[PDB]
Amino acid sequence: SFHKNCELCTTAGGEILWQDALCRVVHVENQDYPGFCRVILNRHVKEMSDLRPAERDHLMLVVFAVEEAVREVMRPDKINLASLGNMTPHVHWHVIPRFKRDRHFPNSVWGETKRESLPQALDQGSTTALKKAISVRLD
Amino acid sequence: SFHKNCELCTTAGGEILWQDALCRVVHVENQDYPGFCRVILNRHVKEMSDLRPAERDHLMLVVFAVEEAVREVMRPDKINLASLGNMTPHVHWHVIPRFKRDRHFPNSVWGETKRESLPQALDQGSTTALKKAISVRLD
Ligand SMILES: [Cl-]
Ligand SMILES: [Cl-]
Ligand SMILES: [Zn+2]
Ligand SMILES: [Zn+2]
Repeated sequence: SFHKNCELCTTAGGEILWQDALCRVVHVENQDYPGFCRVILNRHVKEMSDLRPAERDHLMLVVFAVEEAVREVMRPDKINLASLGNMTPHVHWHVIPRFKRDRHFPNSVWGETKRESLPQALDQGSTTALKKAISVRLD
Repeated sequence: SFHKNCELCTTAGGEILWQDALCRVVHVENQDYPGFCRVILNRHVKEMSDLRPAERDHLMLVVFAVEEAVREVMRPDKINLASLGNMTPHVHWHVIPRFKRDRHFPNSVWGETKRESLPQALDQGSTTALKKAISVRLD
């Protein structure tokens, strides 16, 4: 339910862009990846296959709506999606806009750094646009 | 449709465990990660959101079946799920069984190694057990 020592039970995880009963979407303020968002399950569950099929589905619909919003607002070269949870075993999806000359490309963002990069952190305008784009698709 | 220079248009990608029209499930032979499976879309498509919602849904069903089968056969500490495609932009999902004693834990498998880990490659019984577990769920 709620583990008092799990950061995703105890913290928002970033600026909340959208939420419902099942989950929340946040902009993670990552200096190397503006527009990096996470879909975080509200309750503490370890694996996607711990969820009932209907919950799995609802969660994945939010993830794909967030992919679409990030594509539209950020216009990235590639989208990466991942649910890892090795350090924090509480279901959460990274939705990451990648660019050919970003810090790590074509490595994953968890891999070796490839180049210097200096992407402009999101402005209120972009953050707003992300919120609108997610809302359009989910509300 | 078919990109002649794309590894996932021109190779099985591993030993095939299950397939239908839309996709195939393979066991990736990775000496550090027995039970690493991949769900590869059969045609060339760059992003998940480039798929029709009926196709996204079905692919994700296959992914979640493979997750459940890997958990049953491998009894991992954690599952990692990921669609990256930075090096090969053809939709495919990594379904990775992780263990506390694996090479990278709690890093992602793309990160720095933390320990020695020389695991036993899967026997015919385990690979066959994966095929059966996947098939029972999808057929
Ligand atoms: Cl993670
Ligand atoms: Cl990849
Ligand atoms: Zn938690
Ligand atoms: Zn291809």
